[PDB]
This record gives sequence, C-alpha cells and structure tokens, in this order.
Amino acid sequence: SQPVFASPLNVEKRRLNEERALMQAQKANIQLPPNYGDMDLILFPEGSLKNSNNTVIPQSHLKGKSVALYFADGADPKCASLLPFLLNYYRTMNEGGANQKIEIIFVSLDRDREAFESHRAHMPWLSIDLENPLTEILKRHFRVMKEYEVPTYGYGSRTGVPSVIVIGSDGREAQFLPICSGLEEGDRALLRWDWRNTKFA
Amino acid sequence: PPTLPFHGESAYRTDYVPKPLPEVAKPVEVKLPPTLPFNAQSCYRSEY
Repeated sequence: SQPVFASPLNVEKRRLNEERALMQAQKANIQLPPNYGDMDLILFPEGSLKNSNNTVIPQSHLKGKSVALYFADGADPKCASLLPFLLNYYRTMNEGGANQKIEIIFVSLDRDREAFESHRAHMPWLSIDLENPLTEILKRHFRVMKEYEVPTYGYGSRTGVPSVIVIGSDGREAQFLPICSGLEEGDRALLRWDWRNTKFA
Repeated sequence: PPTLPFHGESAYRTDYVPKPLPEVAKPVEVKLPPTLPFNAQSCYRSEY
C-alpha cells in the first residue's frame, strides 16, 4: 500500500496476492488479507522494458541499480530544459566508477507514437512502450499528470511533468527528486540522489 | 475549472519508515585457561 492505497497497480497487486494467499489457505492459522510487507509483486512484466537497441530486458536486470522512473513529455519546455542535465548526470555518474550505479526508465506523457519515438531517440536509458498500459498504471500509481483528466481518488497530483522518481522493488516511493514540487529545485535537485541507500533489490 | 488536488505529506507523515531491527547476536566467548597444575612439591616428600 505504497505510496498510496487507490492505484491500479496496488489493486491488482492486492487481488493477485490475496488470491494466492487464499489458495494456499485451502491448500493447507494463516492471516487474511496478507500484510503489505508480506505481499510481493512483479513490478514490470516480461516485455515492458526496452533499451536503446530495442531489445527487451526483464525486471531482474535492474538488481543493484539505483533505478528511477522519468515521467517526461517531448513538447514540454521544462522537459526540454531538464533532459540535458539528466543526461549528463547519468553519463558522468555512470562513467566515473568501476560499477553501474544509477539507471533510468522512461515513462512518456507524449501525445502520439511518432513524437514519442523522436523523444525516445534522445534518451540513452530504458523506456516503456507508450501503448503498453503500464505507463498509465504507473502514472496513476505515482500520481503524475499534466492536468486533471483521470480522476484521482481524493489524492493529490504529487508531481507535474517532468519528474524523476526513485522507486523500489515493490513500488515504494524511495525518495522524491524535487524538480517540480513544493521545493522547486530546477536541474540541481538531481544531486539529492542517495544511490548508496536506495538500490533495486 | 478543475481542482488542484492536494499533494502534501507532513514531516510526521514523510521522513521516517520502520527501520530493520539491528542484528545483535554475539556474547563474549572466553576460553578458560586451564588451571596450571601445581607442584610446589612439598617438604616431606621433597627432600626425605
């Protein structure tokens, strides 16, 4: 139940987890519904993530990587200003070590396929297919929108496009990178990344 | 007009999550030195 309770990823996770828990219940004192920490899920399906060479990788490839989703728009001037800074942070931060440190997945708020692909040609990190519903599920899960189109359920718009969200293995909001938030640090909030403390395990 | 939905989470709501408990299991295992066996071997049996 993190960051929220009313999100499609959370409700699907709850359905699958307590379906499995009930199944083991009549197969066998067990606790119903299961505790959120006991609950486990697959955050990205088999054919979701795609790299710069258009080859799919599974979720197990993100292990040991401080991974962050990047909600972005091709035509948005904040995203156009932010993208070289995020690019150079990824570049330098990954170059300067004997180990992979940070990794970025790209979630698109862009209007259509051609502009999404033209935007994706500039990003050197992983991305999610636009017609994959996982983008909409992640947008509703982490409460990001340009404008109120999908109804939030008494919750808030946690961030506007663009945003960088450090995530966990179970969809936990590990930390917020305050590019457009109540703190408003444009292009230098990226340095608040505690990549030592947060790793995709 | 839409309603700007309230994003907000206080200090008391944000900045601590339940930590894992510290892993402590270590006593002070001291190997006892064996009592050094005693011959300040006494007078009667010692000389006569």
